[PDB]
Amino acid sequence: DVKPKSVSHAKKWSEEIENLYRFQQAGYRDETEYRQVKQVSMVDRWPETGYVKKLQRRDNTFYYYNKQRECDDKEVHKVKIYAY
Amino acid sequence: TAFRKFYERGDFPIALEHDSKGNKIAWKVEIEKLDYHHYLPLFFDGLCEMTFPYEFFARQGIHDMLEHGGNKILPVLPQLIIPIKNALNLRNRQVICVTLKVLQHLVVSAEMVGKALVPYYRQILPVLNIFKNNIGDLIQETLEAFERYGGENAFINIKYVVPTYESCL
Repeated sequence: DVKPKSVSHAKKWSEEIENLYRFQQAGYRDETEYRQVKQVSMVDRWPETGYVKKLQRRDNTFYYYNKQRECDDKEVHKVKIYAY
Repeated sequence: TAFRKFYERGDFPIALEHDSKGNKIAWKVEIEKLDYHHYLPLFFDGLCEMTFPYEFFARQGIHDMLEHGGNKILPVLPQLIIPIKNALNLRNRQVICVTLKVLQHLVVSAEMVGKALVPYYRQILPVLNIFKNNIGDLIQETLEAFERYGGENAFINIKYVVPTYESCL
């Protein structure tokens, strides 16, 4: 029941925005909700880039994410940024 | 010893060098840029460390990250409860004192951390009964910090787990 206070939308891409994109693609606000919802030891990330590699969705299917950036410039504005 | 593996790993974000001029630690990376979801729990996993090189970089590491974490600390609080519990459950007096000072720092490091800690009192507070009376007064001082920054539900939840607790302020 640690929940964010407020939500804004991204305006330029970032490493943070990329990982937020990948969490929200799989249906989680961020790693805080994803670890709340799922029993998580580690979040599997790419070695060189740190980006999220795979996520188990709410229906227990999995999303896989590319080593390189996936959030194109058109999508940046749709990523939600949550403050705690 | 997940910290011992973290230590001297590649991702370890502190430079392993000692400058004569003090006991500051040199960060290879800026604290602001670290993913606290990954780093802060690893540093808290060092609360169990007592051997010389490790314990220093664990404690000073926790100190700086809490002092400069800001709004990065609250979203990570759930991931710290197991490391806090494990350190305290060693029933080592020195690990418990270091952890208590850290818990004091935790609940003042950022807004709402103290309140968000209340649901976990029953997971971390029990050991302190053994040592409830210098560790006794540090437990008392820590519990007052918890209650002071814990919101309206803090005392009742401190008392459920610490029946002998009492505090005016």
